[PDB]
Amino acid sequence: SVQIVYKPVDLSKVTSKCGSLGNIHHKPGGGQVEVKSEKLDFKDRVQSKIGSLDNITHVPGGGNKKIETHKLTFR
Amino acid sequence: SVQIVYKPVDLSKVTSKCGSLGNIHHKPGGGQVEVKSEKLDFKDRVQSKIGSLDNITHVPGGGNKKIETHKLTFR
Amino acid sequence: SVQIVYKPVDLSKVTSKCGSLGNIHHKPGGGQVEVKSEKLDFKDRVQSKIGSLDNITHVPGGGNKKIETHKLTFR
Amino acid sequence: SVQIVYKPVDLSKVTSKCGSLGNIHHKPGGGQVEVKSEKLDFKDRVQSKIGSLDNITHVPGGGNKKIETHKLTFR
Amino acid sequence: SVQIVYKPVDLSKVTSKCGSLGNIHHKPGGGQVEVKSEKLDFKDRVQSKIGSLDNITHVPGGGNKKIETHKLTFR
Amino acid sequence: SVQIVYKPVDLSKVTSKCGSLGNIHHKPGGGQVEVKSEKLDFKDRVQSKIGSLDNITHVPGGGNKKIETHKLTFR
Repeated sequence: SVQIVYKPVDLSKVTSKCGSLGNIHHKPGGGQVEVKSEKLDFKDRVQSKIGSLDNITHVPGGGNKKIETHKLTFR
Repeated sequence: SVQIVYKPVDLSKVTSKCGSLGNIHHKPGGGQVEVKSEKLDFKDRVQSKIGSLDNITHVPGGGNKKIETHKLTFR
Repeated sequence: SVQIVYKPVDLSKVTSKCGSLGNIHHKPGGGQVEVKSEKLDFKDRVQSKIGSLDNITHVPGGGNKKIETHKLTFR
Repeated sequence: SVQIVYKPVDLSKVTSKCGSLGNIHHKPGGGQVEVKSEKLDFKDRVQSKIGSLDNITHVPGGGNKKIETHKLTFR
Repeated sequence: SVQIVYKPVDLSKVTSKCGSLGNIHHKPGGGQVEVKSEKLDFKDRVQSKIGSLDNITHVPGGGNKKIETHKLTFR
Repeated sequence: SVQIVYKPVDLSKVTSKCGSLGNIHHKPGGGQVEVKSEKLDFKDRVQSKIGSLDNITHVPGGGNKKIETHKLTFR
């Protein structure tokens, strides 16, 4: 009754060729952060961040992604 | 009754060729952040960020994506 | 009645070729963070971060991802 | 009686090849400078400098010198 | 009677090849400078400098010298 | 009677190949400088310097010298 064949071929080349990658300078600190508080009420759960947080300097010499989903579903 | 054949071919080349990538300078700090508060009420859950947060300097020498979804569904 | 064949081929090459990657400088500290508090009430669970947290300098000479999901489902 | 012959040949190649030159920074006399004085006497020539003076940032992308003196003398 | 022959050949190659040159930083006289004075006497020439002076940041991408003196003399 | 022949050959190669040169930092006279004075007498020439002076940051990507003196003399 039925026959299925799933022959995807891939020969893809995601690629880069950088000569020279230099001299980044990220400076997310320095500033002053004053916070005062009086007579607060918190009747449910609370989160605070204060200061320099979660800062990033990401420098992949490469940095190349490739995603490739195959899916095949049958009833 | 039925026959299916799924022969996608791919020979794609996503590509780059940078000579020289330099001299970035990101400076999201420095500023002053004063915050005062009096007589607040919070009857549900609360989040605060204050200061320099979540700042990014991303510098892929490459930085090339390729997505390729195949899907195949049958009843 | 039924026959299935799942012959995905992959010859993909995600790739990079960086010459020289230098001279990053990330500086998320330095700043002053004053915090005062008086007469607070917290009727549920609370989280605080204060200062320099969770800061990152990530420098993969490579930094190349490849994801490849195959799935196959049958009723 | 005489011959003289002066056939210097030169095929020299002074050369450079910088990729990326930057984020240079120079901050002379950030500081505060008081000078106070009472009851001075001067019976001769006076020179004063005060503050930031005569400061230099020189950044030749090249900066390549070649000097080549020829001389030839007879009595 | 005489011959002289002066056939210097030069095929020298002074050379450089820097990838990336940067995040240089120079901060002369960050500090605070008081000078106080009472009841001075000077019977001759006076020179003063005070503060940040004569400071230098030199950054030749090249900076390659070649000197080559030829001389030839006769009596 | 005479011959002289002066056939110096040169094929020298002074050379460099730096990848990445950076995050150099120079902080002369961070400190605080008081000078106080009372009841001085000077019967001759005076020179003073005070503060940050004459400071240098030299960063040649190259910095390659070649000197080559030829001389040839006759009586």
